[PDB]
Amino acid sequence: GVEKLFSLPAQPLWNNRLLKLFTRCLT
Amino acid sequence: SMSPNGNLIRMLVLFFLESELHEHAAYLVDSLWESSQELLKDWECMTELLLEEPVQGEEAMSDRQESALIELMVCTIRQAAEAHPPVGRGVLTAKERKTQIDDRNKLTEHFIITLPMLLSKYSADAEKVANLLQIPQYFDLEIYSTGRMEKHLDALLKQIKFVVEKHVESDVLEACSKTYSILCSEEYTIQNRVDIARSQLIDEFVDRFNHSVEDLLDDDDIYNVLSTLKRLTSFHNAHDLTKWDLFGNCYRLLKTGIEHGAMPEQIVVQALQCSHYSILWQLVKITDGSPSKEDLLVLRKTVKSFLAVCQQCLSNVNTPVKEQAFMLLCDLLMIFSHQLMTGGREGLQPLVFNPDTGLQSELLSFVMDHVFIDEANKIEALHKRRNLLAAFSKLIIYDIVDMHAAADIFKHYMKYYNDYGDIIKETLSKT
Repeated sequence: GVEKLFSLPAQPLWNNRLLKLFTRCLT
Repeated sequence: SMSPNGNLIRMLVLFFLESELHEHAAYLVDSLWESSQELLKDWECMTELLLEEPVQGEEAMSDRQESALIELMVCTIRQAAEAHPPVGRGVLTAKERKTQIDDRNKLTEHFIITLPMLLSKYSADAEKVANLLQIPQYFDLEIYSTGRMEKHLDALLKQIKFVVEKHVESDVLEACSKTYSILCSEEYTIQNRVDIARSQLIDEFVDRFNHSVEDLLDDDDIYNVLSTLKRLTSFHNAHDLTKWDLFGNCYRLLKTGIEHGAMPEQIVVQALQCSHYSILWQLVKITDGSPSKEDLLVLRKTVKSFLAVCQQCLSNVNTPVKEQAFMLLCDLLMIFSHQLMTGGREGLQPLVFNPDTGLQSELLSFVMDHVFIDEANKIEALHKRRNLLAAFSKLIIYDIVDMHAAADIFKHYMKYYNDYGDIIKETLSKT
């Protein structure tokens, strides 16, 4: 639910290397 | 043809259709997987139904019945390779672990040959292709070289290129882009052969896109620029197209769609989307390497230019352009925040972009007109609005925008009956 929304960017990144940029700013 | 189960499977498709659990395809396969495992793995039978004639005396399959078989087929491929129930029905033993290996070999060796045939017969069907392209992920890509079956790899890449050039659906292009990334898995053997095939496909569309923009500077000239760019955008999402100069024509498409407003909404959405991936891809090379200070500045200039374009697009007349430009701003401000330097990456001080209060006001103002307002489309739009609010809520929690105005405003709009209640309660708590 909201956990998936607050963990992933608004525009979905298909490549994991790109998605790491948004995830490294979390936790 | 060969397999007798042709009657059993042709009626499993029927039992799935006529019972209307349309969104339980992966659930239906998991249900009858403990008892009917051997029937559901007869992919030879399934390919025969789709590819072979039904022989005189028998009645052919309908278009929908053929789409249901593919959907059921790919679920069987998933259940066999992954060896666990799908999402919704959440360790292996010794025999189960061995069977998983043989099942991967059987499904790979069968579909290395038959997948390009399936794609070829049903190339003009967007729904079917998007399902057929979900199979290579479960392949054991060593067999392409162990069995010396590179002859069939080219047939697959030839059919993938065929699907791309005659389809503009966003879901189909998504499946193609993800498949080419799997075939470039960098594992070992086939990494080289796929690259040449990938660069051929990109080159043939970078030209058909650049030369198509020069004609737009007409109703048919519009469709030429849109179709050629939408394909590049989906591929630029998953593949580093930085060696090509795609930002050049993407900026020019925006710098004259803002100055004049003559640009159509859909072309702006793709041009904005394409440029977002280019910047993100340029940032990955700067982050992983040991770059020079010039590199940070040329990327600093490129990011600053795009952020300005996104702010101007907030005042576009078309709502989709307004919607698209908002999500990219929330993502970039989060990627290019003070968290970007975290992790010993202090050599990224210039790339950090903090939003001024003038932009923070425009973002909050966008939430006021498109999130807080007064059956398949209202549930479609409800998720559309919840994604926008969650994107802004991220900026508040991580101290990227000032929270005191946004916090008070969210407390005043909590009259939306759980529409945003779970989202709002979470953002208010984290303060």
